[PDB]
Amino acid sequence: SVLYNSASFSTFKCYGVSPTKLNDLCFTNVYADSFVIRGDEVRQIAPGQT
Amino acid sequence: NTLVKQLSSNFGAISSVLNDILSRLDPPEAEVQIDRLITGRLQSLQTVT
Repeated sequence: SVLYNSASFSTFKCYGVSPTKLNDLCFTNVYADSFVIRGDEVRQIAPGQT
Repeated sequence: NTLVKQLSSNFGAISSVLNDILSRLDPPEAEVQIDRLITGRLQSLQTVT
């Protein structure tokens, strides 16, 4: 919930899960990724689409 | 003969050839077409009774 208001993110697309429900279930081995990309291909980085 | 002839219907897809759909469009969309053909052919098989 703290990651929802402090930084107004341009895009927030929670795939395969409901964004609000992430608080009440225990996952396994969370992985984080980071890089820099142009503004147009942010929609391009999505599952399935080329 | 009717069961054999049933293998040439779309059942609601863009075509009725698996190779055509596979080679004409990407998987993440062709999955629904393959689902439609598979459901139709399962019904055709279950209609054994």
